[PDB]
Amino acid sequence: GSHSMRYFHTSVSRPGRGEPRFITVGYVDDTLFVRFDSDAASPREEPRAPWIEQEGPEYWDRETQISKAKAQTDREDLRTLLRYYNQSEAGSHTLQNMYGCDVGPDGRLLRGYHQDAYDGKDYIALNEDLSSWTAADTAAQITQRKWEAARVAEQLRAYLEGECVEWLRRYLENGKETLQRADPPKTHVTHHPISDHEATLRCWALGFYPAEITLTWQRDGEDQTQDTELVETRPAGDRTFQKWAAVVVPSGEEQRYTCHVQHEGLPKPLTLRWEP
Amino acid sequence: LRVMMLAPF
Amino acid sequence: GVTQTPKHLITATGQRVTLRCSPRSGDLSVYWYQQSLDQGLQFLIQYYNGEERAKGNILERFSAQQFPDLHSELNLSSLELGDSALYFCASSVGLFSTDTQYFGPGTRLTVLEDLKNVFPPEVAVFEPSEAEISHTQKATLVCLATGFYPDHVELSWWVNGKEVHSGVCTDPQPLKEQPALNDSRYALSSRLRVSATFWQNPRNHFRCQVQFYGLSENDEWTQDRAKPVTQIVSAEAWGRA
Amino acid sequence: KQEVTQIPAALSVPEGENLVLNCSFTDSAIYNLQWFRQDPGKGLTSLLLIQSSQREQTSGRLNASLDKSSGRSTLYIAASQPGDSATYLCAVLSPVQETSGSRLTFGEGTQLTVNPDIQNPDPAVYQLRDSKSVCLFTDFDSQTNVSQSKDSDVYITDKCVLDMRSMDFKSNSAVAWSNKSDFACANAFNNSIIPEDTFFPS
Amino acid sequence: MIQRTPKIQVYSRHPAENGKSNFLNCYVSGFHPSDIEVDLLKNGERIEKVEHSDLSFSKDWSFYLLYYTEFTPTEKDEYACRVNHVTLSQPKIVKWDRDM
Ligand SMILES: *[C@@H]1O[C@H](CO)[C@@H](O)[C@H](O)[C@H]1NC(C)=O
Ligand SMILES: *[C@@H]1O[C@H](CO)[C@@H](O)[C@H](O)[C@H]1NC(C)=O
Ligand SMILES: *[C@@H]1O[C@H](CO)[C@@H](O)[C@H](O)[C@H]1NC(C)=O
Repeated sequence: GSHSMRYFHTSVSRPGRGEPRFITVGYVDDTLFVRFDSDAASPREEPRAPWIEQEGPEYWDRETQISKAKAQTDREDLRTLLRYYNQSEAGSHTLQNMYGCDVGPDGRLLRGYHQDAYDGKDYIALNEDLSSWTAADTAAQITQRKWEAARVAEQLRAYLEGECVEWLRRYLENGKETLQRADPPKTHVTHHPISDHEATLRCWALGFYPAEITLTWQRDGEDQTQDTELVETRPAGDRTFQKWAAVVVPSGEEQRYTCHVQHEGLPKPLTLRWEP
Repeated sequence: LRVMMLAPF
Repeated sequence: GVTQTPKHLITATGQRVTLRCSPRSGDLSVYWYQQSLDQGLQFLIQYYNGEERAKGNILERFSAQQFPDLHSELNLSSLELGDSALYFCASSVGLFSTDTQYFGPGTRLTVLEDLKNVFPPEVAVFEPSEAEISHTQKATLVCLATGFYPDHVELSWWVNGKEVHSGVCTDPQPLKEQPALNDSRYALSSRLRVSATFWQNPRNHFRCQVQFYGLSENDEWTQDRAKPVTQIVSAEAWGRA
Repeated sequence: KQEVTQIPAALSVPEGENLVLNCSFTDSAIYNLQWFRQDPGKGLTSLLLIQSSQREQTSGRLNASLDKSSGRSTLYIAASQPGDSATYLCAVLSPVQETSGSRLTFGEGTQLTVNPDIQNPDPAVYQLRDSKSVCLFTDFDSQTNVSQSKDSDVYITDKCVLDMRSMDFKSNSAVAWSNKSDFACANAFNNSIIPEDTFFPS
Repeated sequence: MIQRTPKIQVYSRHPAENGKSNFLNCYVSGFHPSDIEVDLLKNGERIEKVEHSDLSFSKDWSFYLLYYTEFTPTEKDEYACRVNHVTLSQPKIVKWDRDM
C-alpha cells in the first residue's frame, strides 16, 4: 500500500528562562525513528527504530547540524512574529512545523507537504502543486512574499519530489520486516452489567499496526453510529495501537449486536458478537 | 533524510 | 545596486584605510570578500542588521561594522604588501539559503613599501597609416600610455566631445616596460578604427584619455617631482585629408 | 575544509562552440551551488543558482548540473558568443563548522575567451606616425597567434578584437613599438608566425 | 490564544494480569499549548521514575504525549493518572480501570 515520511518540529519560547525549547521527531508511516531535543546535555539526532541505526556517522552529523539550524531559525522566527503581531516579549509562544511526502505502492510521489503554525493555528503552507503558498493572514503574507522572492518553494519541491521519495523507499526496504509487515488486531468483546436491564458491550482491538482501524457496532445489521461510544486510538508503548467501542444494550438483546473491525492487517473485516 | 534549508519568516 | 567607495587606493605599508559599501535598498545582510592572486575570492565577514553573522579567515587587524542605515565600513590596518587585492562588497535580503548575493563593483587596493615609485602615465596618439587607408577602407589610430606605476589606468576614446565604444579595442592588462626590474613601469595600448572618410574629414577631433589613479593630496610628497595624484592625461589628433 | 576546484584554468575557443566547464567541491552538505561571471571592471553577476535538492538549472543558453554525493557540477554553455568572454566562478553555500553561519566558497575560476570568426581576413603590417613610431599588425585571422619579442627593447602586445558594429566588421590587431635605432615594421613581428599573404606596403 | 483541553486515557500496554509485570500508560492528547503536568499515582503516592515520549502533534496541531512506567498490577493496589493543564480549573485525576 501507500507509505509516508514526516518530520515534526515544535519550538516553545520561554522568555527569561533561556532559549526556546526545540523538539523534532521523524516518522515513517506510524513508526518513530529519529528525534532531537535541545534540552539534552549535548544534543544530537538519535535513532528510535532498529532499521535506522545502520546509517553512518556522516548521516547523524548531517541530521544533527540540520536540527540545530532549524532550532536557530525557529528562534529568530519567534522573534520576528512578535513584531508581525505586535506582541510582548514576555509571553510564551509556540511555533509548529511539519513537512514530508506520501508515496503510493509503486514508489512515486502522491503529494508533498510543508506547513507552519503559530500559537496553534495555521500560518503558511505549501500547496499541493509545490509552487504556491497559502497564507492565513496579512502577517503570513509578509512571509509569503519573501519566500516567493527567495524561491523557497523551488527547493522544497525539489526535495519532496527527490530526496524525500528516494530516502523513504530506502527506509522501507531496510526495515521491511517491520515497516511492511501487517499486524492485525487481536480482538474480543467484554460485557459489564449496569443495572437490572442495561449492560455495556465493549469491543476491543489490541496490538495492531498501523493505527488506522474502524470499529462499528451494529444492531440487527443497522449501524449504531449515534449510540456508540468511541475512544481515540492510543499507542500501547511498543509501536502497536489500541482502541475500543462500547454500546449500552438491553439485558437479553445482547446477541442482536455485532461488532465490525476493519483493519489492513485483516484479510476480511471481522464480525464479532458477545458470545458468553 | 531531512531537508537542508534556511527560510526565515 | 550595491556601490562601493573608493574605487581605487594607493597606500604605503603600516597605514590604515577604510572601505565603504552601501547595500541594495531593502537588503539587511552585507558581506565582504577579498580576491587575491594566490587565494582567489575569499570570504571575510558577514553582518545582518548591524550584527555579525558569519566570519571567514579574517585577520585581527581587519575591522568591519554595519550601521543602522545598513551601509557598512571595513578598516584595513597595518597594511602589508600581501593586502593588495580587490575587496568586494555583497548584500542579500536576509538569512535565506535559497537566494543569491549581489556584488558591488569592488575596491582595488595597492600597498607599496614607499610611494616614491608612483608615476603618472605619458599619453601619445599615433595617426593612421595612409597605406592602410588606400588598401582597406578604414583608418586605425593607436594610443600609447607609457611609464606609469602602479597599473591603475582606465583608457577611453572621445570623438567630438563624446566618449565612444564602437570600433575600440584595448589591451586587457598592461605590460611591464622592464620585466627584469622589480618596480618596473607599465605600458598600455588601445586602437580606434574609423572609416577612412571619417578620418579624412579635418573637422573630426580624436582624443585618447587615460584616467590614472594614484596618490591623494592627503598624502605627503617631498621630491621636486610633481606629486603623482589621481589625474587624467590626454593626447589628441585631428583629421587629415 | 570546504574548497572548490575548477578545470580548465583558461579556455580559448571559436564562437558557436558548445562549452563544458567543470567544478568540484569536497563537502557535500551544501545549501546551494551557483555559477557567477566576473567581467574586469564590474563585480560578479549570478548566472545560475542550483537549490540543495535540485539536480539541474537552466537559463537561456546556460545549463548546469549538480551531484552532491559526487561533489561535481558542470556548466554547459551552448552556442558560445564573444559576449560570453569572462571568468566563470563556481561557488557553494555551506556551513563550515558546527554553526548555522553559512559561507560562500569560490573556486579559482575559468577565464573564457570566445574568438569571433574573421569574415574577410586581409592581414597586413602598417606603420603609424606620432603627432610631434608604432607598427600595426591587423586584419589577421583568428588562427594567427602573436608571439612576443626577441629583444626587451621591442614591446609587442597580444591580439585584440574591435567591432565597428556600424557596418558589422571585426578585426584583430596587435601593436609593436620601440625606440631602438634599428627597428622597422618589416621585421617587427619576426618571432610570430604570420600568413604568407601578409601585405607589406613598400 | 487557542487553548484546548487534553483528553486523558489510563490503561496498560498488555491485558492486566495480577502478578505479571506490565507498563502503565497515561496518554494525553488534543491539548494546546504544550505546557502540561502529568503524574502517575500509586494509592495516592506519586510514582517516581516515569518516562514520557517526545512531544509531537496531530494534523490539527494538537499535541499528544505518552507517559509510562513499569508496574505489577495486583487486586489491592490502585493506580491513577493526575493531569493539570492551563485549561483545567482543578487538577484532573483519572483512575485506572483494567477494562477501559
Ligand atoms: C575605522 O577607523 C575609524 C577611525 O578610528 C573609526 O572611526 C571607525 O569606527 C572604524 N571602523 C570600524 C569598522 O572599525
Ligand atoms: C569535465 O567533466 C566531464 C565529465 O562530466 C569530462 O567528460 C570532461 O572531459 C571534463 N572536462 C575537462 C576539461 O576536464
Ligand atoms: C542540460 O544538460 C544535460 C546533460 O548533462 C541534459 O541531460 C539536459 O537535458 C540539459 N537541459 C536542458 C538542455 O534544458
